[PDB]
Amino acid sequence: KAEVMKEVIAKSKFYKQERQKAQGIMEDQIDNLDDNFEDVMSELMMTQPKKPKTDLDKEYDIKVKELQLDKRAAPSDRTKTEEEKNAEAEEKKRELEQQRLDRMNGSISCPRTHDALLDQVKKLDLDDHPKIVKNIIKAYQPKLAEGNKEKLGKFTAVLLRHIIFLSNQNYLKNVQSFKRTQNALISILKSLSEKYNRELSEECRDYINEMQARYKKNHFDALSNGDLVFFSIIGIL
Amino acid sequence: ALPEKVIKAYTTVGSILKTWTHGKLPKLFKVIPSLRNWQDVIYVTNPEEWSPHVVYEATKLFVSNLTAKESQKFINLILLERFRDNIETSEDHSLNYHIYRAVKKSLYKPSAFFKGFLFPLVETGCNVREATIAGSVLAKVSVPALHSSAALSYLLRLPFSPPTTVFIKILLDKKYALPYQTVDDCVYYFMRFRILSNGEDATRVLPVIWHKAFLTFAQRYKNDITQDQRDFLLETVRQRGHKDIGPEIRRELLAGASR
RNA sequence: AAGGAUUGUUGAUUUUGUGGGUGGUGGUGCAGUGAUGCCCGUUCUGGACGCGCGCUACAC
Repeated sequence: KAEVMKEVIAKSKFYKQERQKAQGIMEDQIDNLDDNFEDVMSELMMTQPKKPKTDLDKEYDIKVKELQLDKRAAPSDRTKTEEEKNAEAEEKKRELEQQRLDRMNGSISCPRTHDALLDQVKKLDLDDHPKIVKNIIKAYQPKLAEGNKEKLGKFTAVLLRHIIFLSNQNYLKNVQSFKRTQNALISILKSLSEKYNRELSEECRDYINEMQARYKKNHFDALSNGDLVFFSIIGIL
Repeated sequence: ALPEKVIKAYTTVGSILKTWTHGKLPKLFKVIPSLRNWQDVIYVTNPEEWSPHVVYEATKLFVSNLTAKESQKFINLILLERFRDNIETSEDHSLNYHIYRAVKKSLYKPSAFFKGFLFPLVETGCNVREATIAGSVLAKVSVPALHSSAALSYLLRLPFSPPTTVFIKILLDKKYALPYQTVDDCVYYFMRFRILSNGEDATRVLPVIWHKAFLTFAQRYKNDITQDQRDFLLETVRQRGHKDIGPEIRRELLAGASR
C-alpha cells in the first residue's frame, strides 16, 4: 500500500514538475512574442486588405423595432389552489403563534413634520384627511424614487402625531365624521407600521418620554383624551 | 496570405492557446479583434485547437471589442461549433465548464447570441441534449425582455421540433413582460396543433415538453389574452390535452381575466 | 440614460433604489419518450536500550 502511495505521490510530483516546466517554457514564449509585437504588427498593417444581411438577420432586426413599438404585458404568477393557500396560511399562523408563545415566555408634498401636514391639510375638511394622507403615500411609494422609503418612514411618525393631535381637538360637533377619520387614519398607520415599524417605534418612545416630562410638571392637566388614544394605538400596532 | 513573419508569430500563438490554462494571453492574440482580417488571423491560431480556458477568454475579448455583425460570425463559426463538438465527443455528452461560461459571455450581446448560437443550432439539427445544456445557459443568465420576445417570436413560426419546444418553454419560464404581440404569437402557436383544414400539426403526437410549455404560458399569461383567444386555447386542450397536465392548464386558463 | 447606464476601448449587455422565485448541465431504478419512484463545481500550493545494588523526593 505504502509503495503504491509513494509511486502515486511521485507520479503527482512528476506531473506537477512537467506542468511547471511547460509553464516555465510557456511564459518565455509570451515574453519573446511581446518583444516582437511591433515588428509583427507593422507587417500586418501594411498587408491590411483594402476596403448583405441574411434574410433571417433582416427579419430579426425588423421584429425588435416593431416589438419596441407595441405595449408590454405584465407577467403573473401561477394561481395557488385553495388547499395550498389554506395550508400555507395555516403554516404561517402556526409559525406566528409559536413565536408569540416564546416571546410571552421571555405636486403632493410629503410632510417631514407634523406642522407641515397641517398646512397641507389646513384648507381640507376633517373627512378629507384620509384622502390626503393616502395620496401622499401613493405619491411617494418606495419604487417611484430613491429615498421615498425614508420619506415614508418619517411620514409614519408624522401621521401618528396627527392621529393623537386630532383627538386633542374638540370633535363633539361632528363625532360621526371624526369617527370616520380616526379609524381611517389608524388603518393607514397599520399599513405604514408594517413597513416602517422602526420609524414608528422611535416616535412612540419619544412621546412616552414627552408624556412623562409633561406629567413631571402638570399632573392630570398634562393628561388628555388623545393620550388615552395613544396608549390604545400602541396596542393595535 | 498573411506576412510570413506574421504567420510564424501567430503559429506560435496557436501553440500557446493549445495548452494555455491561466495567466496573461499573448499580446498578439489580444489585438486580433482590432484587425480587419481576423478571419485569416484566427484561422492560423487553430480555433478547434483552442483549450477550453482560451475559448472562455476569447469570447470575453472578442464579444466586447467587436461590432454586433462580426461577433455573430465568431459565435456561429467558433463558439457554436465548439459547443456542438464537445457535447458530441464527450463520453457523457456533457459540456465543459469553461465552454459553458463562454456561451454566457456570448449572451452578453443578445442579438449576436440568438442569431449566432440559438437560431443556427435549432435550424441545423439540434438535439435534445444540446437544447437542455444551451437552454440552461439561457435560463440562468439575464436577457432583455425585448430581445427575448423577438427570440420567442422567431421560435414559434419554425416547424415543431423537440429542440424548438425546449427553447420556447424556457423563454416562457423566464417570466418576462412579453409584448402583447408576442402573447398573440404564442396563442397562435398552440392553436396550430388543434384539429380542424389544418396541417399535420393537428395530428402530430405532442410530447409533455409541449404540454409543460403550454402550462407555463397559461400560468403566467392567462391575464394577457383575449376571451376569444382563451376559448381557442381551451378547445386545444379538449382536443390535445394531456392526461394529468391538461386539467391543470384548463384550471389556469379559466382563472385568468380577459385583457 | 443616447447630449451616454455600464464594459477589457465598449454601448444599454450593465449601475442605484424598491419588490421578488427556484435545490436543478442533479444523479440513480423503472416503463427516444415519461406532470417519472428514490434520494441529493474551477485552478494553484504543501504533506531517551534492559536488568539491578545504592542513593534522593512524595506520609501532620
